[PDB]
Amino acid sequence: AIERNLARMSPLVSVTPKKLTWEDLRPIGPHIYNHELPEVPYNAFLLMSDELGLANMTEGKSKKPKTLAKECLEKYSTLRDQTDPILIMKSEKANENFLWKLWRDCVNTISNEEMSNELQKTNYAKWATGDGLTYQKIMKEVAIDDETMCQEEPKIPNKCRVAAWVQTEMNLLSTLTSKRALDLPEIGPDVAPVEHVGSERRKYFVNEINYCKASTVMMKYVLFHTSLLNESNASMGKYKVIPITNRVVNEKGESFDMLYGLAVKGQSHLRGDTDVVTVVTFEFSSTDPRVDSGKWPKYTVFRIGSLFVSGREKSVYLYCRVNGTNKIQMKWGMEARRCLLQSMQQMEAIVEQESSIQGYDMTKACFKGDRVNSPKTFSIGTQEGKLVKGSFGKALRVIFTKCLMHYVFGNAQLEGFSAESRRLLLLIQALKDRKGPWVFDLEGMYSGIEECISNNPWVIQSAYWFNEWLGFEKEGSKVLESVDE
Amino acid sequence: MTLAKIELLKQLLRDNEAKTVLKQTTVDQYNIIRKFNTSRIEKNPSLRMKWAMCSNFPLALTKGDMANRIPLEYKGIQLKTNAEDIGTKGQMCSIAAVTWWNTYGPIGDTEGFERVYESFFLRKMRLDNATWGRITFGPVERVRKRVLLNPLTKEMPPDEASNVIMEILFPKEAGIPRESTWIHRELIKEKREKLKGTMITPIVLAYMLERELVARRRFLPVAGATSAEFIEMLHCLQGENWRQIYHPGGNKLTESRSQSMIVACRKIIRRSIVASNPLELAVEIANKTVIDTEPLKSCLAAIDGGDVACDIIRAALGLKIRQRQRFGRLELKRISGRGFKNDEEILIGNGTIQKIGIWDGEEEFHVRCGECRGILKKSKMKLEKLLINSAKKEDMRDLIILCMVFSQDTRMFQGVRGEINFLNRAGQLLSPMYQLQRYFLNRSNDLFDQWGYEESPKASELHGINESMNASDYTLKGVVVTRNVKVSITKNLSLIKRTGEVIMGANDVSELESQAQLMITYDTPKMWEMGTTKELVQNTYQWVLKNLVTLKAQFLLGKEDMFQWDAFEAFESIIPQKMAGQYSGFARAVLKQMRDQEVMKTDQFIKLLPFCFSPPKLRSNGEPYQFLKLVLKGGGENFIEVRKGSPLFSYNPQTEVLTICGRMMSLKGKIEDEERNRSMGNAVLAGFLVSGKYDPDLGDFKTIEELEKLKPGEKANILLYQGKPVKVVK
Amino acid sequence: SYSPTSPSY
Amino acid sequence: AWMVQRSLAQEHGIETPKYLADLFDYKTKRFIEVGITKGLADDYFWKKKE
Amino acid sequence: MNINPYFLFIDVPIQAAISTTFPYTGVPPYSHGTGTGYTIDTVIRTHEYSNKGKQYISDVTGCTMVDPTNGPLPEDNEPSAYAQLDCVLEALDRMDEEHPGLFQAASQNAMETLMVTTVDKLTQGRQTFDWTVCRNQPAATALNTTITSFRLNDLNGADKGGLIPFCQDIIDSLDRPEMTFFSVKNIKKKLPAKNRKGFLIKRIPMKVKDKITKVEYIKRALSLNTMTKDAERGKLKRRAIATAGIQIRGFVLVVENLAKNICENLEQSGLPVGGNEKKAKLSNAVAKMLSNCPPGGISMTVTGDNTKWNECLNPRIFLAMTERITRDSPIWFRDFCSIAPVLFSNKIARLGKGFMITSKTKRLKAQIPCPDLFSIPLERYNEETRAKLKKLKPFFNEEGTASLSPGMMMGMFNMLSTVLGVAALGIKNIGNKEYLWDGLQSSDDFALFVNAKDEETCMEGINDFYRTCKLLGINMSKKKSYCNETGMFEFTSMFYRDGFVSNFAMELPSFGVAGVNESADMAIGMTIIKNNMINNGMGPATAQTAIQLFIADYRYTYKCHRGDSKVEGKRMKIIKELWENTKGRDGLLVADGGPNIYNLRNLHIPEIVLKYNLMDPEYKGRLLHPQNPFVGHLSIKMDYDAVSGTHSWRTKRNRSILNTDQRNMILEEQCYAKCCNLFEACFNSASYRKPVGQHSMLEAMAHRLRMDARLDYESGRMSKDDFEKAMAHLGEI
RNA sequence: AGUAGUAACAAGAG
RNA sequence: UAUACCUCUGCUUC
Repeated sequence: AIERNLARMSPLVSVTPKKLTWEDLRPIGPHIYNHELPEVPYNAFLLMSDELGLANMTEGKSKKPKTLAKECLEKYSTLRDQTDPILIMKSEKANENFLWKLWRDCVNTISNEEMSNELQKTNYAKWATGDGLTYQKIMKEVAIDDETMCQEEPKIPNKCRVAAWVQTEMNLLSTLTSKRALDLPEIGPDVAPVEHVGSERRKYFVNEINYCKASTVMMKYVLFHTSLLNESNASMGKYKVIPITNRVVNEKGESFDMLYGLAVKGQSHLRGDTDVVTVVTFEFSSTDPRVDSGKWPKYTVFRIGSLFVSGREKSVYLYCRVNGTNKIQMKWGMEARRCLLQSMQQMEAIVEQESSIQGYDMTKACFKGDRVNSPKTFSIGTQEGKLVKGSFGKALRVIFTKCLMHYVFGNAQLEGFSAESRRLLLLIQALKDRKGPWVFDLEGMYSGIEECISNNPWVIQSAYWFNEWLGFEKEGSKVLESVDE
Repeated sequence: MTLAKIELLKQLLRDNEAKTVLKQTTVDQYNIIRKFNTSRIEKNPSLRMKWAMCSNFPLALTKGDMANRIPLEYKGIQLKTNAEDIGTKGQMCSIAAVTWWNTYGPIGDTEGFERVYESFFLRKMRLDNATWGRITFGPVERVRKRVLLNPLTKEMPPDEASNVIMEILFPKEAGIPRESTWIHRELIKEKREKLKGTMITPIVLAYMLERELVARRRFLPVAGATSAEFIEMLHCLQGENWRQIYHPGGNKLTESRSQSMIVACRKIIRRSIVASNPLELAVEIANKTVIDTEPLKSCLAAIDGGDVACDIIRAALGLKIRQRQRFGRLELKRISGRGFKNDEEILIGNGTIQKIGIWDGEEEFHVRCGECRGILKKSKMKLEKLLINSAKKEDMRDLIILCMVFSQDTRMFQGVRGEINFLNRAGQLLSPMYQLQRYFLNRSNDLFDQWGYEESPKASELHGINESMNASDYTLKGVVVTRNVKVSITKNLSLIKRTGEVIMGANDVSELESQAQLMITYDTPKMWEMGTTKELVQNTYQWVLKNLVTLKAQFLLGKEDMFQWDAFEAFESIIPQKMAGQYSGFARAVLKQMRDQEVMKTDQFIKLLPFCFSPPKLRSNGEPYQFLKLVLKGGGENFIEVRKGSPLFSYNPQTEVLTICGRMMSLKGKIEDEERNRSMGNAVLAGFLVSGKYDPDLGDFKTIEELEKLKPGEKANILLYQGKPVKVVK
Repeated sequence: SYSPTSPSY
Repeated sequence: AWMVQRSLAQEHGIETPKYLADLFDYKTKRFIEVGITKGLADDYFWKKKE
Repeated sequence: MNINPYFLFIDVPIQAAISTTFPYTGVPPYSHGTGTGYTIDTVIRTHEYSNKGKQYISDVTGCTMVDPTNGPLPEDNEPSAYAQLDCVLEALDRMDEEHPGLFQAASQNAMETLMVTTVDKLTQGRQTFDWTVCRNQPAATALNTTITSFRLNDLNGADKGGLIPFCQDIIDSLDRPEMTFFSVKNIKKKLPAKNRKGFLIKRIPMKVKDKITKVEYIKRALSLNTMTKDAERGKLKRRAIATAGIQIRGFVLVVENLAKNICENLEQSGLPVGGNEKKAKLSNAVAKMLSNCPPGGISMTVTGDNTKWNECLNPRIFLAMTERITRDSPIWFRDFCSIAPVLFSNKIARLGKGFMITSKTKRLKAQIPCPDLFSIPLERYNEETRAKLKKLKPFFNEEGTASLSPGMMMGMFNMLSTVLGVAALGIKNIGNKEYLWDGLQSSDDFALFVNAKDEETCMEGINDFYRTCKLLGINMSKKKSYCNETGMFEFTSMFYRDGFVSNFAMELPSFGVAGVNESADMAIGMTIIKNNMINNGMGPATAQTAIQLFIADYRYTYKCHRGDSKVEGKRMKIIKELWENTKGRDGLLVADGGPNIYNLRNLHIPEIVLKYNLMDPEYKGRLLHPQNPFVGHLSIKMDYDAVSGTHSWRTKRNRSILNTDQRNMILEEQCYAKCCNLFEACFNSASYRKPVGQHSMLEAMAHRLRMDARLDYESGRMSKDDFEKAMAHLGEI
């Protein structure tokens, strides 16, 4: 019966297989290069590279968050006392007065002598929190009669083009500093040689990440979400002011308590997991928004003084924005230290594979080099159209940054892109290994990938990185094509 | 307490709801109404716990006097609230209530705690009393096998374990007595005495008992050690690229040494065979081999287990050699007679052809099965005599059955009914003889009837027995129940006796390379030599790359100086001995092409140089054996392709990167300039060169059978790797 | 004791 | 019935019968097994003794 | 210098660094609001793939049924549900001729299991559609409401205990003309109070008998609830998943147990193979297909994936599969296994909440239930929903449900559908052409290997597999699937490349805090590290980091920072006292602000066992107080090793039920609980072992307490006073 | 506003 | 209408 059915079945039913060649791999997402579209805006919850933390030398032990922000503003009082608003840039649908009144209410509330960090439920706080904006539920019998009521057409994400602030975020978040931010607790004593190898490996692996920028940005997200979730359940009906805290240690070993800004908690009677609590962020910065205005259409910027940053004077700005989070995303923020393991495992695999080849701990060799071997070098990025060799440390941080950006911009566009693009990745590896790969409906692969490139910065920049990487592989394929033959 | 139960029963029966519940609901349905509740399944407990910990009173409390000893507040901190919980109907409390109870709560009775949770405490002493060894970096093959996770007190099935737990904790509610009670009466007596005075809840004891009785067997990547007290430390023992020598504390089993002892001796022999003077390597290694803590000398001396491989080493070191076989449950020892296995097809009783290895020649053994003992005399498919002793019925029955099956009698083969090709519980086909063992142990009525009977011995000390293991005048044919209860070794590892005969064959050990039970160790330089295929493949090629400077230089000078190096003997122990010379003669000839002619390929030189150790073997013509792939022992993966890359060996000429069993190596800076457009046909077949490119007139891609039969100076087409036609001449 | 470095710091 | 049989045997301190008995005398501390035969009583007696 | 993380793939290949392509540190997408649009999508699409078959109205239910089986074959690559019975039977015959004895043995093993299986088995079904209240409920409650309802219609199969009589009552309850069932309603009653006015009104609930007609009951018995799937990774758009009723559970259990017993012995099925064993199957299956055709034999591996897997496979095929698989078994078991497909063949789909219409002018909103779905002009819905509602009409029912004869739901016949996929792999050749295919199957994800002399033949061998699957109702994804030369492939997010690489990102979410409790989560967190070191390739440094990061997430979640550290909190204020009071500070657990003593070597050891010798006698006595109030009445998916101490607590019950009409179930619960708690005091083994008995629950307690009273008197525990009092109480009972 | 993204929250209920 | 600047609720399904 099988063979008798296959005889009478139409020839049109087939897989239409075609062997994959490199010119069949057209760059993914043709619309991201089109200038007719608007460039993708910064949409993270907090600032990352542009942040500016007000330092404060302390004993190095926990204090109350209000008292910390008070003593930080005590040190840098020139900015705290600035009640004169110098507005630089303004979000389309924002209210200069309300926002600045809010900032002053936060500053003064935190600066006061009393315990509570609660904020008065004002008319400007009710706008920035979005009070009463929920719609009223009514009976089905009424809505059926009311002919003005209709099913809303759904909001579809906008089609954004490539923006260079992502590239610069990546470039800067991956670089080293002099400030360690991680809060890694203690462990048991080492006994077995494996534990002494691991402990010795951590000195190279961990401090490579700890000293870089992305480590402090991550710890900022974690500790903030940790307290932002606590207020969201403890003080539900109460509007509260929460500081953007993070303790830091410099290379000399002195505990600096950093304050990157102040945030307003909304009304948080969060029943379902996806229920939203709107949060309003007031964050310090050194970046002039007029430089990259396409980056900040969601932000409202003031100018509230100046500081001696790197010896010279630098203008301090206040980036104000109405934002939002939910129970889920606050939890995933508390579980965001795991961005270490995903990048530390990936590179310890390369250290263990290299130790297999040469039969001794190749950690120091990979990072620094040694008597026998040179340091491990990777293709790290481009520079005026040619490759650049970065060290093992940099390749470690680049993955750690990529793992942090997977969270900070984590949504359905990322999942759909990563998954469907990973297929087109594997095919390229088969072409690199010359395993004669065949495809059945390549337009289906592209249609499945390209629908996920809308308005996620990390997706749009990864699609650009993917096409630059795909371009450089095509120049290497000119080596293998004429081998032997 | 009985009065309190009946009083609570009367007060409960006042409620017309409870009374109807108690009268209408069955004892079966108890299992339903117990799980009835308003509780919902938490789909995101990671989130819900972080949320619940930010609230005031997330925890629930049991209603009792101990709950009331917690105060409502403590120094301003709200410990608990008046509002009850829905499920418990006790006061809800905060996480601070726990910390208060641990600090200022009532000090309870913890006597018996160490005996209740003994199972866990035995892990602590197995780590505390242990001693660690060396950490070594280098490849490891990991074989994914079902293994026991934690060591047990006495292994049982769940049904058997539950009844034992039931007899310990709730004897009045055990129900029907089982045979397990009589078997494990001392384990019950022990656990009953140990767990008497404790105040901990029975349901906890039943959980801890079920942990140390029922087995947790799960698949895991393992190498070397497979014992439960090693598996529990598996995370620290090994990785994909590193090893850690570990010696756990406490006592270890005798059977566990027997398992590793065999694999150790076999692995010693498999290596020393290829190198001349095998006895020298076998003694050099075996002296410095260790099984966990004991050396191999001590284990072979103290344990009376062994097998073919085991004895051969016992001779090479010293002291006696025990020729003992194990047929499932029957344990034998060789008195006299050396039989020989021969594969034949026997048409067994049920009506099916079966390939079985028959043991020719006469043999005599000292037999023992559990408690019953005896002496066995057999020949080629015949039970000549079977002088056994009187013992328990199941031991006397199974000894006679196992002697009937081990003797390979035709009365046994022609006594099968139905089917006997059943798999085990996991789904693996058992071997011909063990299948008959599993069958006739259960269904013996076909064997006893087809056997036949005869007169019993009329000597006073001798007696006969019938089918039901009782004394009888008509005994089984050949069965009798009686009342009474130097060597040297060759260069090539065969044991000779004073009269010239040979009793142990070097070519008589099993090729099956299984995993050991304890930590196998080689306290020597060059451990890798006693390694798995890929371990030796990867190490060998690393020793090549490490000395590629001098080996490539000396290949232009020293003709056959390199082909034999210390390192390549280990690589040869991988190769099937029936192809070692064929590969060597081919690899040497292809290498000699690149030497004497002006066509070098360093990636190929590295690939074939290890295959050239074993003395070569050419064809009758003088030309070597041509090959597509050079297969190796174990697994279909392990082979080195000549033209293409392969799971073990491939080369990426774009990056000049060599892949050796996954690991990456760089050849950049060690390649000649003319290797850009240098086709591979000039190092694929020995005595062949590329003239032009694929000519359709020559025809199809000619196979090895054609290529070897082609005459010298004759063109032909060859396909290197998929999509690379080449035109080659001899 | 490890102090990472780079050609941009 | 088994809970009764085991509770009696365990409390009195004796072995539990492997089959289910019919009665139990408290004064004798002995389990009892009743049998209702048709023909001879001696036939049904020694068969139970097996 | 512009950094590019994709340039890592120049140096390290994609499989070697596959962990970096999975964004599992980020957030998974959740659903919002109704899933009616996604459910209607599935209804339209399921009929879209079978609309050229046979339409006919079911005289039993009154629904519009569609039948593709034995219909016209497709002439295009659009998903086809038009399977051919003969081709399925031949594929099963080929499977039987190569695996003989399995078909009848699996049926006997399942049949022997069924006879032993009891009714309580159904309580472990998680969420179940309760036909009495038309809501998703716990399985235990849904089962109980059905048994109490069955008792009102004189169907006491559950009283016998076995599953067979209960399943007999289910098919018999279909014939009932009117199915009665309980429904609770409230009553005011003046209870005496000391409240100025001497009384208080407490609304005591009472049960009421309520009836449903034969047809409306059969529809509910055939109905399946729906909802959107939350946290589905690696996908942009969301989709809907279903939930079944209590009737069909017993029949599916058997069919899946039957299909499991088949799948266990098949070598080309990855189900229910543990993820660790799946490599042992795959790597060896690859090793075979490698060394099989040396002479220019191009072995190709196809990374497969099926589209519309559930929406094309028809119950009518699964019914033919049971009839073939149960050839040797008796007639009663053949009728038993046939029921589950028959119900799925005539099933009904519920459409969730509905749609919410609003007016931005007035700031109002309202949900339109599925019954009222069409009580409104279609222009007032949005454009896409307007198109869906028009296509839904022919399959729409008056009471607001969708008829759905063809297709399956997401996760129903996983085993039995794997069998059909293996049956496709069993053909291996068509027309004796120069190739041979083999592979591994697991629901919608398959891995096909194809060996042949030239690749032109391989692609025709794949095409022969494609055209064969079409005849079975199996549709290969031309878009997602791709082919390459053997050596590397992908299968259920497991990446082979001359060996399966480690994919650490997949297991990364599990490293966080689990959410059971302080005691359990500690054990769980260290065990996850231990396991991932072994299986998922985590080195000692990254594992020692995970030891730190877990304690960090553990201490912030449970607010139990070091006692010497000066972090403030309600618990921390008591922890700092406990730190000053206790002498053996290293004996304190982390939950009590103690130090983390864990490392690589002692991951497998519980924390309470490690630090036991370091504790103070008063601390271990309070921490492990036998009768402490925090641990509840315990009763005996991965399990862990931990000690039952004060940190092994349970959280409060969800209190939302208090201000809704389901308050009744609280008194319903506690009424059972009081009986079970007393039954457990009478029978201590009830917590451990399942009690058996068709007799009354009270009788067991009465006899047991009578023996306890008689033995306690004659042994010498109770006096004549307590014995005569006990016999006087029991005499009344 | 904003979160967010094919449908919701921006409190609900008595 | 009122009690209700009150009360209950934060995964509890209609």
